[PDB]
Amino acid sequence: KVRASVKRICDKCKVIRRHGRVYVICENPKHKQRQG
Amino acid sequence: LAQRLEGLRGYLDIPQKETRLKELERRLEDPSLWNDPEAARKVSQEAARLRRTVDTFRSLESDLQGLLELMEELPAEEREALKPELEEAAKKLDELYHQTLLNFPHAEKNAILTIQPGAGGTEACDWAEMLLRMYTRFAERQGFQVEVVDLTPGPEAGIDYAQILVKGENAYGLLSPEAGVHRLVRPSPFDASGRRHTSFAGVEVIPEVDEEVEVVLKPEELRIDVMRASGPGGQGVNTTDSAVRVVHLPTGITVTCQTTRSQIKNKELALKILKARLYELERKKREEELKALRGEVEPIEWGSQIRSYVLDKNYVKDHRTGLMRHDPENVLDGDLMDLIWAGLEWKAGRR
Amino acid sequence: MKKVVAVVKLQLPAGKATPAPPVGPALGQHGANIMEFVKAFNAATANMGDAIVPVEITIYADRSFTFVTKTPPASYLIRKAAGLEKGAHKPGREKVGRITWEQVLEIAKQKMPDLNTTDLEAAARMIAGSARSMGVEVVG
RNA sequence: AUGUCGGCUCGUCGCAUCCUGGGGCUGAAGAAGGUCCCAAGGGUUGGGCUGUUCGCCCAUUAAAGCGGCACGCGAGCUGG
RNA sequence: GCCCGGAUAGCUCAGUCGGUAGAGCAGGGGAUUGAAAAUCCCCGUGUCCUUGGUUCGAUUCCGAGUCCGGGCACCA
Ligand SMILES: [Mg+2]
Ligand SMILES: [Mg+2]
Ligand SMILES: [Mg+2]
Ligand SMILES: [Mg+2]
Ligand SMILES: [Mg+2]
Ligand SMILES: [Mg+2]
Ligand SMILES: [Mg+2]
Ligand SMILES: [Mg+2]
Ligand SMILES: [Mg+2]
Ligand SMILES: [Mg+2]
Ligand SMILES: [Mg+2]
Ligand SMILES: [Mg+2]
Ligand SMILES: [Mg+2]
Ligand SMILES: [Mg+2]
Ligand SMILES: [Mg+2]
Ligand SMILES: [Mg+2]
Ligand SMILES: [Mg+2]
Ligand SMILES: [Mg+2]
Ligand SMILES: [Mg+2]
Ligand SMILES: [Zn+2]
Repeated sequence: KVRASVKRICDKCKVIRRHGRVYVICENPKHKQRQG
Repeated sequence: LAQRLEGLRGYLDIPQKETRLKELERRLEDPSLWNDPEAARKVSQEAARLRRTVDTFRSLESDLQGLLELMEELPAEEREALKPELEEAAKKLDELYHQTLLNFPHAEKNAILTIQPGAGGTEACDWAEMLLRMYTRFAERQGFQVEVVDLTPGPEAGIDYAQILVKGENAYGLLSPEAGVHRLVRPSPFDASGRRHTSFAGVEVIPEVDEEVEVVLKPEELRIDVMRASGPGGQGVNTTDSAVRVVHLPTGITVTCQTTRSQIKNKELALKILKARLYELERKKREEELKALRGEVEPIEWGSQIRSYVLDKNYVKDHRTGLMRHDPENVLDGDLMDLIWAGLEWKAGRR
Repeated sequence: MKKVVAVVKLQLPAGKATPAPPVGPALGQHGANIMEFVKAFNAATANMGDAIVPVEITIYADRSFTFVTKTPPASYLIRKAAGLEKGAHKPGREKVGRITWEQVLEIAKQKMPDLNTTDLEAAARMIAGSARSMGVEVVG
């Protein structure tokens, strides 16, 4: 969810960068990552 | 043993329960929660293996004179084709029968018999010593490393205590039914007029298990507060958190310490105590467990025996099962493999 | 490997067959007869032999089926070919038993009607490999 | 000569949030929870024991938060 | 934590300038006894705690270490 190292966990997960913040979106919500 | 093994296994019972397995098995009733599936086939194999049992029986029954032709014809092959399926058979005959008995928790461990002389004072102290030589020789010739723990040679005769290790496999599972009271009737070699008196004894048996001693406590396992100590000290005692307090959350046991002026050395002494008092609750439960492994019986007085031994009427009546041999002398020297199986059969019966 | 409609392949032994463990629910779950199969099966097993016939059965609403029989797994013909009970646990190094460049060819003949490679060297190959598949080196 | 613990009185600031307001996950059915995020506006009880801070306990509560202020506050008090 | 004193047979303990090793007890084999005790002959086993060093050699003389025994840890 929220952390320092936001990486990938699928073959299905984009490294979206919105609002200076590096988020991470995947099909399954368990992979919804943000950085903080 | 060999001819009888069958019956007492659910010989006719199991072969009816067997299809009860597959019974509810088929028809996948919304196979949700996983449960019988596990003990589904494993319990099944048991079944049709009573045939492998009647095949190694038939192959070993059709073997009674399965050499009447080998008593008339020695060289051939039409007589050496079922044999490589007959040597292996006399093997499973024993297997599927003693692998149905020893079928319980931890038996393959090295055992630890203990002999304490019941009533009869000195007689019992001797009868005890005899019961010692017994299992010893037995386990000895039985291919078992026997290590002598204790031997307290009592007052006038015999012993008062004895404890020995039984190094081997299923040693416990074997010398397990022995655990219990053993009576002895014969004229007292000690009594004056060689009169006839009865002797009693206690023989406990347990598996070797614990070898190490670890008692480390994770930080989260506890809690540590710190406050201003109570006592002498002027400005000091007043403005310092020298007083510690370790609390072990699980047990709830807590320890406090203001021994020295150092919050630090006080945590130290603190835990030092905490540990000490934790092993005490660790050994208090470390034995209320292993002691409930002795049994729930044996008052070691009269009428508690589970197999008596007589010598002026040569026999040995096992009260537990009912069995009664006529060779006390042989039993007391090794002969046990007979009553050990039976002893189990009786027991394992209820599990 | 033809058409598909709730099919369910599975291997079976000699005449022995019906125990729920191997089969039983194996086809009874997809609604079918353990009856019209327990015997219907031993109608062709008793005829060809008594080993292990890979029979894949298809199913329809009429609890119907089309149990197509094939040659025993190339893993069987290779075993007895050297007298081995089990496989070998960890292959690639321990050759519990072994087979010859010919003994392999024999079997190849026995399964060539199932494969898709007429040639007898082509077939024998995907067999000689079946050795490295269970620790049974090829003699050659 | 910069009066030292706790209590009382008076507070105020922080957020690393105990309630209450929002929100993402969940091994979230629902009601309940768990974990992380946002968010101090306002709230955060009465007692038994001990000089106690700290704790334990009784009876509750939405919750009975953790700190900084010369471990705030003795030219404001107490003085166990 | 500091500073003293320890560890030697199965238990409790001596011992030497550096070569050696002991006592009482328990324990084993015998003897009286009807049978035990007591008593009476015969007995033996030890790295002298660990690990370094000095010496030609260390139980022994020094460094260190572990466990146990004492004594102190005070002014605020
Ligand atoms: Mg006694
Ligand atoms: Mg004792
Ligand atoms: Mg003072
Ligand atoms: Mg201070
Ligand atoms: Mg002034
Ligand atoms: Mg926040
Ligand atoms: Mg809910
Ligand atoms: Mg009050
Ligand atoms: Mg009071
Ligand atoms: Mg405050
Ligand atoms: Mg103050
Ligand atoms: Mg005063
Ligand atoms: Mg006063
Ligand atoms: Mg000593
Ligand atoms: Mg000498
Ligand atoms: Mg002496
Ligand atoms: Mg003697
Ligand atoms: Mg004697
Ligand atoms: Mg000696
Ligand atoms: Zn992903």
